[PDB]
Amino acid sequence: SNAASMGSGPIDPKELLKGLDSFLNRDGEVKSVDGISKIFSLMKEARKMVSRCTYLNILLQTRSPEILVKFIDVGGYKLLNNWLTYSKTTNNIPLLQQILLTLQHLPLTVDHLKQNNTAKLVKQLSKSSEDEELRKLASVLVSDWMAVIRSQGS
Repeated sequence: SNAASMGSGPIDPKELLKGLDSFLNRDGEVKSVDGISKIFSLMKEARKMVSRCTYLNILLQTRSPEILVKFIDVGGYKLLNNWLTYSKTTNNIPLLQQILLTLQHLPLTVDHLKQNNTAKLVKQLSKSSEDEELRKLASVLVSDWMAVIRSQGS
């Protein structure tokens, strides 16, 4: 879509999150494909932990696959991968686990796993996450991804 600067005074991060409702359906999931483009651009700047957790949920409740592929296209996958290793340093159980659920929720391919080492990062979590649910979730994601990586290699 077209873009322009449209500079203005600062906007509340509450108001930025509130502005995402405009992209949802009555049923609660993102219905506009370009809406996710803006959701992702704001996710880059989601400095607050609660804000990140909220963004993860918005993607998770978005069962619609057309939205999820576009989230990956804009590089949302790359951002989830960044959030994963970033949250590992703070050992934030709910953030970490919810990030992993978002990875499993979107359609994945071996290329994304190898290029950003994501599979190697979650491997550490499968053994080092203190919370039993988190290490369980991470272990499922590892085993699932190993099936994909072993299906196409060289």
